[PDB]
Amino acid sequence: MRMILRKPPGQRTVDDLEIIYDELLHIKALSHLSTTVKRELAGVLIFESHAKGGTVLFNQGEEGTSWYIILKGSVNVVIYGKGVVCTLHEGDDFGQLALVNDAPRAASIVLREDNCHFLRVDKEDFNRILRDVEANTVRLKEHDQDVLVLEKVQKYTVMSGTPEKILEHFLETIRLEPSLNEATDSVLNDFVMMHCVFMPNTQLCPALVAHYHAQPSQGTEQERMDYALNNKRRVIRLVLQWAAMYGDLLQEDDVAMAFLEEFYVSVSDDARMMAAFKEQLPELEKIVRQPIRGSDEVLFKVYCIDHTYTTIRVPVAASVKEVISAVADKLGSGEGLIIVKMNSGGEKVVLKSNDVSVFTTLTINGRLFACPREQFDSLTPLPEQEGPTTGTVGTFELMSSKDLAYQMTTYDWELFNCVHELELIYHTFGRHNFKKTTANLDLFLRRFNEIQFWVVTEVCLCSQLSKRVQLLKKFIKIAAHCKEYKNLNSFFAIVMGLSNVAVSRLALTWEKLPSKFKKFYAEFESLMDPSRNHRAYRLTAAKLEPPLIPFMPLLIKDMTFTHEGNKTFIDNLVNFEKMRMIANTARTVRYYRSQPFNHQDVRSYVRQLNVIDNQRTLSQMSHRLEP
Amino acid sequence: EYKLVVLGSGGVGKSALTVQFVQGIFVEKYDPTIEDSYRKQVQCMLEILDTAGTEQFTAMRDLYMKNGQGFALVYSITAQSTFNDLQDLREQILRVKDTDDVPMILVGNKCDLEDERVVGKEQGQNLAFLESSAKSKINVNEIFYDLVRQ
Ligand SMILES: CO[C@@H]1[C@@H]2OP(=O)(O)OC[C@H]2O[C@H]1n1c(Sc2ccc(Cl)cc2)nc2c(N)ncnc21
Repeated sequence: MRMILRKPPGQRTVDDLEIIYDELLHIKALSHLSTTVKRELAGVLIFESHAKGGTVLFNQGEEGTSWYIILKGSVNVVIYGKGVVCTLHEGDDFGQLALVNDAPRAASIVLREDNCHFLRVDKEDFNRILRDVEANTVRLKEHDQDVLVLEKVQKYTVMSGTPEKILEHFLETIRLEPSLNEATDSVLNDFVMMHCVFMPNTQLCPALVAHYHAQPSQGTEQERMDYALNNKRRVIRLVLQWAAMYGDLLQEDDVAMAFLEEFYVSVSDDARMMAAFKEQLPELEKIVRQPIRGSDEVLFKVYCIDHTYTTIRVPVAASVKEVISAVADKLGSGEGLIIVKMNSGGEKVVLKSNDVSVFTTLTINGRLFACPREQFDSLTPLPEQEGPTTGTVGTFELMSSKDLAYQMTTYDWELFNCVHELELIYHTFGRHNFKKTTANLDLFLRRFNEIQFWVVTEVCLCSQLSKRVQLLKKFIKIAAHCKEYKNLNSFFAIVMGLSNVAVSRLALTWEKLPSKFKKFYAEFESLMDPSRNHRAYRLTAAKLEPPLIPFMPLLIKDMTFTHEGNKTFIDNLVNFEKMRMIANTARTVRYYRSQPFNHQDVRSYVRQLNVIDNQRTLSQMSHRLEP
Repeated sequence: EYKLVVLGSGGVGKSALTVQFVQGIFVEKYDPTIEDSYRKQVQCMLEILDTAGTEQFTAMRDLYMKNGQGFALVYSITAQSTFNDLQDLREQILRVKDTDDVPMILVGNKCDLEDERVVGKEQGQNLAFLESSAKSKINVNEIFYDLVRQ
């Protein structure tokens, strides 16, 4: 029987195959498979025996060659830095992960007892028979606790797991071959971007250090030195991708910078000693409007009820608690101050001590107030908040539509490029959870409202009907040119400004507008159609090549619904499926900025807009222009 | 074809209600980037236009108001200020659509938690009215049924 199972595939008789098959019906690891598969396996399953407990079947890090089933005995699953993580018994199978995913062995398999019998299937036989029909799920357990779940979405991809195991997995599967550079970086990207949600630097950096110094427990002296070297290479690779994601943002993280400092010394000491890391060492050496940083200091005015103010000097990433403290220090307080945002329209929001970097979350004409709670309802807006009372047509009317749109797009791109990919993550998951600023994203998102209200402001301040018709024509022209430059954001901002109740009201102005521009606008407004998840916009943006600025409000909506619609944790494990979805949305922004984009007076106007954002005032102004 | 709009202040449960109606949290992953993300068949097709995440963009709600046919005014029973904010949104609908009457439903979300209630049932009926919960599946479907009738 076992002699039969020792015979090579092309040497077994018909009766041999017939008798092997009969026994395969008793093996539980095969029972879910079809007769067709079982008959094929009958001519392929090799019998294997080992005498001594403690014999190593294969090492962690080795290339996978075989799938195993246990007939007699037991084995231990051994991972470096953890030891025996799991034990497998009679009936259990293993070694499928390396074969399916074309990855190194995620663990070592060591015999637990004497005299163990196995059934084995080699690589090319496994691929043509088992790979396509094996199973949809692989659950990895450590100390009888769920630790990693891999599924078919073809390879097994990470669906869920513990932060430590997810890190371990992405460390192990890094490919160092130069021709696989972009594939390696692409695979790591989800973890490198999303780790701040489930494994902050406080946990990641010590885990990285530990992984770097983790020596192998199995194999010959040469096998061990070769593994440790490649282990170190992969850690460096992950560190480089990790550092690249942050860029200048590392300066906001003392733990991350301290880690890099000591990591660079460790690598360079190992480089000298082992004559290695010749390519990776200089890369690591390099690392060791402008974007606003959290550590930057702002002079900010916080107003009293009587409209006097204090100027505080605090970091951009300061909490409300820190703001209160800075105000109290100047006024000499112990009267229980609270921080409250106020609109030009007078509506007020009380901020929690918890909130971070609130300065840039204000409305266009918003102001920040410090007062005791009993003053909340008596607060009233400042004159400065109520916007201009005379138009600026006499200035920008003298400027070309093309020149205005171009200067707008140039400025927009400066604001858009200042936005770090991680600010999107912090904004979605909650600013206070990271203690980081989103100032750059905050200011770029506000710009949408600024352009929108600029249109409404100028139209509602233009008293002459003939000149007002000229304004509508000009705004449609500026919008058209914005779409040409692939600045979809500012395009929709102008169109929505034209859609505003205070502007659409002006029947006498719209009626007197040439039908050429009347149809032009109707075509613009139809691109705003919210039907089929903004299908009209979606397709428009998809056709365009990658130097473009997207419709930002929709991006923020996509991000919001990805967060609220999906659980971050499932059964105390990180839902990496969700993490992948958030990262895909952020990478879309990376795609839009993957290519560069190609008159001081026109520049000055566009970058210094004065706007009314009080909708009531705009309606009142519109109602007396055309009763 | 029907287009329904969800309105209300931040932290009210708008997105939770929308997802819970179209598909469902946990049971299935939610992709908000595909054609049928906010569409559900009930015998007619509905599209939910939710202002969740885009509250700071006033032009977004205005666009949804113009295209909307039914409206859901949602507030939290745990938040005092959120019921107050509904008066403006109510009048804004009649302003953007430029109509006298509009088919709408008033919704008091988060009704599952009573130990944090600061807004009693009292105030709702005076201004149809439902006390719903997204996370507890109370009256989720009912909200969007009223609007198709109206
Ligand atoms: C699917 O088989 C797994 C691994 O596949 P592999 O080819 O990476 O080689 C080591 C094998 O040990 C098995 N293994 C096991 S045991 C096992 C778990 C699930 C299945 Cl379907 C089969 C066996 N636990 C592991 C763990 N916590 N970490 C890493 N590997 C574990």
